[PDB]
Amino acid sequence: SLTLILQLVALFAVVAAGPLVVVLLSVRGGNL
Amino acid sequence: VLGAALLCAIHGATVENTLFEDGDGANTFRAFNPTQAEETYSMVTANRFW
Amino acid sequence: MLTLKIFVYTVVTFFVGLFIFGFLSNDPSRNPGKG
Amino acid sequence: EVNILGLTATALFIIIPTSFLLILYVKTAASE
Amino acid sequence: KLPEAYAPFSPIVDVLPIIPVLFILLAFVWQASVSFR
Amino acid sequence: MTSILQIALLGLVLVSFALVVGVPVVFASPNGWTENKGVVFSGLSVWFLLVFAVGVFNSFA
Amino acid sequence: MEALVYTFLLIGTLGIIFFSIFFREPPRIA
Amino acid sequence: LVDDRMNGDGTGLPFGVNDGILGWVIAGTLGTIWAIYFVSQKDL
Amino acid sequence: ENTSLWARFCEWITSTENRLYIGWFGVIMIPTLLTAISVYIIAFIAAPPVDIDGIREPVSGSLLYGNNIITGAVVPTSNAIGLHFYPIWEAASLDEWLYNGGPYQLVVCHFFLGVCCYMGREWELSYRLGMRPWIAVAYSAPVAAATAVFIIYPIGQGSFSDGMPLGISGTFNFMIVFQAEHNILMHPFHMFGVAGVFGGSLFSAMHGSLVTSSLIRETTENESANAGYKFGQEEETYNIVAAHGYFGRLIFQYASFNNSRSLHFFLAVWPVVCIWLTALGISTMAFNLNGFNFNQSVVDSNGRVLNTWADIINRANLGMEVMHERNAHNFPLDLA
Amino acid sequence: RAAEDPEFETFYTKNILLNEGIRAWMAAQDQPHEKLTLPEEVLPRGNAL
Amino acid sequence: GRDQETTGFAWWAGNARLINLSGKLLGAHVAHAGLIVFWAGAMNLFEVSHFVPEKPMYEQGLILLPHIATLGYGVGPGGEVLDTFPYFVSGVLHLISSAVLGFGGVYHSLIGPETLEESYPFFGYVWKDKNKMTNILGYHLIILGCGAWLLVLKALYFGGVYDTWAPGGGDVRIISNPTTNAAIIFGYIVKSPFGGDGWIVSVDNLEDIIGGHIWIGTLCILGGIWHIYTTPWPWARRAFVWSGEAYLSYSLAAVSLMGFTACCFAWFNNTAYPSEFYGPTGPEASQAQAFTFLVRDQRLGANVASAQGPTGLGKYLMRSPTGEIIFGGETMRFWDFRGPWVEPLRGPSGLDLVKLKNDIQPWQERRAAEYMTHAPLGSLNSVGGVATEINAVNFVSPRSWLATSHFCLGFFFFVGHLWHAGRARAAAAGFEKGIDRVDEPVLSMRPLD
Amino acid sequence: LTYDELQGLTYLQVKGTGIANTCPVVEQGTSNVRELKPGDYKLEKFCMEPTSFTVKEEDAKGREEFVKTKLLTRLTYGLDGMNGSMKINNDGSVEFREDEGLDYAATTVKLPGGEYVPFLFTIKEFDGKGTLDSFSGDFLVPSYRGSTFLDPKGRGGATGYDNAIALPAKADADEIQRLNNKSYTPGKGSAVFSVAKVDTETGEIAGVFESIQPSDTEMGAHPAKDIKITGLWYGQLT
Ligand code: CLA
Ligand code: CLA
Ligand code: CLA
Ligand code: CLA
Ligand SMILES: CCCCCCCCCCCCCCCCCC(=O)OC[C@H](CO)OC(=O)CCCCCCCCCCCCCCCCC
Ligand SMILES: CC1=C(/C=C/C(C)=C/C=C/C(C)=C/C=C/C=C(C)/C=C/C=C(C)/C=C/C2=C(C)CCCC2(C)C)C(C)(C)CCC1
Ligand SMILES: CC1=C(/C=C/C(C)=C/C=C/C(C)=C/C=C/C=C(C)/C=C/C=C(C)/C=C/C2=C(C)CCCC2(C)C)C(C)(C)CCC1
Ligand SMILES: CC1=C(/C=C/C(C)=C\C=CC(/C)=C/C=C/C=C(C)/C=C/C=C(C)/C=C/C2=C(C)CCCC2(C)C)C(C)(C)CCC1
Ligand code: OEX
Ligand SMILES: [Cl-]
Ligand SMILES: [Cl-]
Ligand SMILES: [Fe+2]
Ligand code: NA
Repeated sequence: SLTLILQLVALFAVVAAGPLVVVLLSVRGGNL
Repeated sequence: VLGAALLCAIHGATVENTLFEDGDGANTFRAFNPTQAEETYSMVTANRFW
Repeated sequence: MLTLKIFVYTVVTFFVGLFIFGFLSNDPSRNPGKG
Repeated sequence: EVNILGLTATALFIIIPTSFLLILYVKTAASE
Repeated sequence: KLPEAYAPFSPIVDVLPIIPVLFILLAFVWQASVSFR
Repeated sequence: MTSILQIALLGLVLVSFALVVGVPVVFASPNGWTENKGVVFSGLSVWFLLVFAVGVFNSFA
Repeated sequence: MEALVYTFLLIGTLGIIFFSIFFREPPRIA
Repeated sequence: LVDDRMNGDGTGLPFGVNDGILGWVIAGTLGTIWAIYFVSQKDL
Repeated sequence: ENTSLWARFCEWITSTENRLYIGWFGVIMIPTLLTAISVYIIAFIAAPPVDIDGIREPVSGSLLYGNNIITGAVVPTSNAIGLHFYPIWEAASLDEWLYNGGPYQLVVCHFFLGVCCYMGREWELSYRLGMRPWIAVAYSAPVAAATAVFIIYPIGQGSFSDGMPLGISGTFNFMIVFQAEHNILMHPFHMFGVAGVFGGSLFSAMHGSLVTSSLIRETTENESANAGYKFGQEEETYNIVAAHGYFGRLIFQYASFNNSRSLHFFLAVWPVVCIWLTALGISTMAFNLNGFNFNQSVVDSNGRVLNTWADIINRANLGMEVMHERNAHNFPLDLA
Repeated sequence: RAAEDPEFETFYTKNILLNEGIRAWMAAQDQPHEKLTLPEEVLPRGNAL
Repeated sequence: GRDQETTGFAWWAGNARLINLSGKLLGAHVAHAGLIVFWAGAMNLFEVSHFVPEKPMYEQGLILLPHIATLGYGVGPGGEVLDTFPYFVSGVLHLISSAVLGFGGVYHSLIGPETLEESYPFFGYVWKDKNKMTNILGYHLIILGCGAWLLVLKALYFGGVYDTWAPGGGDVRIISNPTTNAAIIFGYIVKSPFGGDGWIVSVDNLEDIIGGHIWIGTLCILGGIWHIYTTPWPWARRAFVWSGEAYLSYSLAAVSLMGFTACCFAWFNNTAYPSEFYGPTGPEASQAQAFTFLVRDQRLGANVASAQGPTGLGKYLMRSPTGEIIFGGETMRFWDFRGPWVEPLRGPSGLDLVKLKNDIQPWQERRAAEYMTHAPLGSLNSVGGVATEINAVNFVSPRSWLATSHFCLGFFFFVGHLWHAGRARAAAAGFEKGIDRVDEPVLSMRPLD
Repeated sequence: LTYDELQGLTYLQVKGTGIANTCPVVEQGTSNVRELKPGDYKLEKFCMEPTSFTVKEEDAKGREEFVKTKLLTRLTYGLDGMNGSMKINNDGSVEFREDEGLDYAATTVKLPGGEYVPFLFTIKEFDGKGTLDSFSGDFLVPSYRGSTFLDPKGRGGATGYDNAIALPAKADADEIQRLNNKSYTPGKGSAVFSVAKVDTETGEIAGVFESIQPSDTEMGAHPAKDIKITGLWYGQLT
């Protein structure tokens, strides 16, 4: 179902958001 | 089994609560040194407490 | 049987008062540590 | 009435090891 | 159900409760990234 | 009027996603907050504008 | 007897633990 | 009834007291302990 | 400080020269626990039969009424009472108070207060000896379990008759009925508690073996090997260097427990947190959160029930269910 | 004592009664070799459950 | 942040590193408040999106939609939901406020001032400044008094709060003349916690509920002003330990008591927690079983007053420990249960035999969904009632859920209070790290024997 | 308290106070008793509470005495909510006949010496013949336990084991009193009543009673003792 597809893409967007912030701060300088 | 679990909990808590100073930091775990020949906890204090 | 309740109430009030006022009576200063 | 077999067994199981341990303790404390 | 102007956003809503569980794990990721100094 | 509300809410969702990704990144970057002040302020302003827009469009849709 | 033996054994155990608490050998070496 | 009963179980009695004597002995005991502590505080 | 009544009382109570430390938690621990000890012993010896289920069907539980140590028990309070606080002064007579189960309420309330003040007294002695205070935190787990089985479970079920009987066969009865109605074996918190006691015995055996094995010679085949030196020297015996090497070589030599403080912290924390978990599992099943229910979870393509080990457990549980309180139920669905 | 006395009950007697129910209600589905096709009326029950 | 080599705290104690950092401590607090409001908004939106209108608001695993519904937002006369727009508005407002709070917490945690005293003396605070800590406590007390008076305003003037005890099965009823009697309110607070009374779980009416809220709001505001304009007395100084850890332990003990207390409200109260929104309590569905079986077996024809059970006590009716006529089953423990469908059936002496025979209401008869399922059983992985039930119905009671969870977290917070109280006392004494090893207290004491 | 002020009390006021176990009294009535108007009556709310519980035990030397006892069950002994008929004649003859209500109460009382005496305090199916000063009769006494009651060993009447399950070698002609019989045959008791403090305006009578009835035979194992129940009764005539 398309509802399940959007649930999965929203889940991946919110799960990957935090580690994206951590890796962006790791590769874009520091202060963490 | 119940007495063994009791002994494990009591021994761990007693040793962790008689740990001596052995350092200046707030974490006592790094205050331990395997090279030194002194006991890491106060058996006299533990005996009097219990 | 009412006097049993009176006696028990007196005993409990006595021990609770000892508890409360003993912990009021400078309990954090009853230590061997310097501070 | 009275289970005299159970009475004898309990009395012997109390008396014999307690007396044995007490005799050992007395002879140990007599000669330091 | 959500109102008719918010019905397509209900699948987005269905994931939102787990974000606080993800936050403490994000803290653990940050500790791993600073190598638990 | 419902379509305008849905587009505004989708824009608010993407702006909030960009803010969640970027605000800790901008803040904790070395010498990055004082140079990304304009873009962060603009993002917060559009976020508040989209929140108020969805709020006022709720009464019409 | 039935209950008398149980009572005697229980109070004997209680007397043993009382003697162990109060009339124990004083602790030496730590 | 076949016997005399306190009949105080329930009814939301304050601190469980159903007669004034219980409240008075509670207050008197607490006041006596407080008086001893007050005249005998600060160690000396 | 020396010529004052409350002063002399305070430095006698807080004195560390007593054989047993009393303290301000002890001034509440000693009377409540002495009361509970006296009433428990007297009730266990000579308690008349008490109607636990509120159905005019008393059970004996006391030695002078014809049972042994294993099957003797201070029986819980009457079901007719509920958790309605029935002390002696709320009874018209001692015989009536005994017939309705007042000794159980007295002993349980005093025991709860006594164990709480025992924990506080453990903290107080740790404070007065210059120690660290978390022995009381470790002791908080058996106190939690006792509270869960004597206070919290009767609160959840609505009657002190649901409390664990103060005995052995009564404890087994409480266990079996609790199984029948909450499926404790299939409760993850209970699995954590079982793993905790099993691992506590495991770690106790491991620690005892590693410390009793890692020695240098100071005790010979006689009482002691003092021929090197007698009592009065600080030259320490023991080892934790070869013991850690043995433990490492035992499996793969990377699960490093070379820190004695970390090892003892693990020994303290594992059974304590697991007993916390199982006590809270009991407290959750008090409000009927129950265990896992996998009855008829496995069905085939046509929908027939395929039997399961969980289904066999269900059959045993319902066999327990139909036996519990044979005469205490008037209605089909067991809710109270 | 409980055989000659309809009043004498202990928690041990309760446990014995519980064990009887465990056996009776568990054997039929526990041991398929025994082929225990026991009807429901001969299985023991309390009241209403 | 900082490392262990300077702060002395390991990563698993990292929040201790910001004990003495006022700005970072404030940022952690504001970010955590954003977390709380984010859970409120997200879980509210989840419960609204997963809401089926024909079912009651407890077969769906909803716990906080009943919290809004108790206030009277979108609730019909009998207990129907009417509309979910107030719930949606509450969820969205919480989500936006959580976004604002999370931004503030992240800002103060990352690039905010490290320490507040050097630039913001109004917000700077040392843990030993008793006057400053009482000032902050007074600000929070005034805020909480305003929060309680907000519920009072909603009950009094904004036409809200749902009454279960209203005739016909409850209604959203605007509350007039709340009972501000000091004797009643403090007799509620000083009475026994057992089955006959219940200490705090005894409120049977919104009039007493709102009178107590008036009292608590006025007292909180007055105590806030008092703490703003005072300094702790010397006896309080000698009794308390003045540190940030000791204050945390005091808060932990108080909030653990609150957690246990809320668990007890959830399990027993059916006034502040309406049965139409939270399902039956423990005592009901058990009282309802006896009531419905009584009315069914007298509808067949058998009399219920003269019918005795296998034990000779009464299959349907018996007498309580006090001479009140109660239900005759095993539900004699729950004879103190007060419900909206029981009280018009109940009289001065007992259960009013004549009312049971003639004055039964059809809505009280239809309130058998209380009994049928929904008795607060339910197992951990859902499924039905008792542990021996089969996989038929998907239900666990919300009262069971937020009583079990709240007892668990209340006990954990009592344990945390013990930990922090002990460590605060050891910190103030000077031996939080261990024994000095050259002068231990034990060697200065006489041996016991 | 009379019936007027009992109805004026809420449930919460009576709850936990013991008032709900007390029968109403008559305060504005007259003690003439004979003034009551003759006719056929249908009384309702027939109350019946006891004031003493005395048990007849027979010594093994040959004389008859009752003894006061101590109650083990709390306030569950009253009878409330019963109804029936009274055909009162002009001379004073009555036809008291209880029909239905809470006409029973399981009561356990303790004899001196520590022996538990359970009994079922009933007035069910009682007919009354005599004058207003004193009228007596007989009433049905049920067993105490139903036939579905199981003993501690699971044996019973309608349902049960009817066999010593604990041991497979004891079912001979000595446990017949315990296994084979399992009798639940009802007994009968005799109660004597008296009418005092009659009311004219609303027909409220409140006299005293003395009831004799057998105790519990448990399961038929041992013979029953005789319980003497004295107390007050109350009724409203319409
Ligand atoms: C309620 C959870 C919570 C909160 C609010 C905090 C908050 C804080 N912690 Mg902490 N921590 C936590 C849990 C939490 N922690 C847990 C569970 C652990 C154990 C693993 C730790 C272990 C720990 C250590 C060891 C340290 C801290 C430190 C800190 C402080 C500063 C962090 C820093 O300077 O580095 C920067 C961190 C980052 C750059 C990564 C975080 C990214 C952002 C802030 C959050 C994620 C993005 C988010 C969604 C943005 C929202 C968008 C917005 C627009 C809405 C800070 C106030 C430090 C401290 O004590 O200060 C001296 C420190 O060293 N914590
Ligand atoms: C007078 C100054 C003041 C005021 C008004 C507040 C107010 C507040 N603080 Mg704060 N605080 C202050 C000073 C102040 N603080 C200082 C000097 C410090 C030291 C730096 C702190 C440190 C601090 C921390 C660490 C935290 C707070 C938090 C909070 C909030 C807790 C209430 C809540 O969220 O629950 C719900 C709110 C209610 C139930 C109230 C209902 C709304 C009513 C109607 C509004 C009241 C209006 C009223 C007329 C105005 C009050 C008058 C004022 C003079 C007191 C609250 C709004 C917490 C927080 O972050 O929350 C976000 C928190 O963690 N404060
Ligand atoms: C006050 C706390 C609380 C309570 C009472 C509830 C209650 C409920 N929730 Mg909810 N929830 C909560 C918090 C709570 N929740 C939080 C904090 C979140 C954010 C993650 C959610 C997110 C959430 C979702 C997404 C859903 C629910 C749902 C539900 C309903 C059904 C729950 C269920 O299916 O089984 C309950 C689940 C469990 C009992 C899992 C047990 C987890 C335990 C606590 C783990 C700990 C064990 C042990 C200590 C592990 C140690 C390891 C550790 C060291 C890492 C129910 C009424 C469902 C629903 O019906 O929708 C409306 C639903 O889908 N909840
Ligand atoms: C609002 C309450 C509160 C607050 C503000 C604090 C604050 C603090 N605590 Mg503390 N604590 C609390 C409650 C609280 N605690 C409770 C309730 C307990 C009992 C469980 C503890 C037990 C505790 C210990 C043992 C220690 C602290 C420590 C600390 C300090 C450092 C925390 C840290 O960075 O660790 C990092 C945080 C983590 C690593 C995450 C914790 C993960 C937990 C253990 C697993 C459970 C999480 C899971 C999602 C929940 C499952 C369900 C649950 C119901 C079981 C800090 C100042 C440390 C200290 O003493 O420093 C002085 C420390 O040693 N606390
Ligand atoms: C039935 C209704 C039930 C509800 C009512 C419950 C009322 C409870 C009120 C208690 C509030 C007292 C707070 C003091 C806390 C400890 C202060 C202290 O550490 O105090 C120590 C402090 C150190 O300086 O001293 C001081 O500041 C002195 C301040 C203390 C105030 C003393 C109390 C008044 C004394 C009255 C004596 C009672 C006498 C006996 C009466 C006999 C009747 C026959
Ligand atoms: C400091 C720190 C930390 C913490 C952090 C945090 C805590 C953060 C946060 C934050 C937050 C607290 C956030 C929140 C948020 C929110 C948001 C961002 C929102 C929003 C919005 C939107 C967009 C929506 C929309 C909608 C609507 C309106 C309705 C319908 C549906 C939807 C959903 C669509 C950590 C631990 C990491 C580590 C250490 C450091
Ligand atoms: C709202 C409401 C209400 C009201 C309520 C109230 C009014 C409450 C309150 C209350 C109160 C009024 C409280 C108080 C309190 C206090 C406390 C709780 C305390 C404390 C503390 C402690 C515990 C101490 C300790 C100590 C001691 C003992 C001495 C020394 C020092 C120390 C610290 C150590 C009601 C129900 C009506 C209705 C519904 C709702
Ligand atoms: C409302 C909304 C929103 C918001 C959101 C938020 C509020 C945020 C976030 C976020 C987050 C919060 C994220 C996260 C994630 C996380 C994760 C993904 C984690 C992890 C972890 C792990 C995986 C671990 C690992 C490990 C370590 C490292 C340590 C030890 C070992 C182990 C393995 C455990 C948005 C904007 C979207 C829009 C739409 C709606
Ligand atoms: O009481 Mn002992 O236990 Ca709680 O369930 Mn219903 O009720 Mn009886 O049953 Mn199964
Ligand atoms: Cl049972
Ligand atoms: Cl039942
Ligand atoms: Fe060791
Ligand atoms: Na049964």
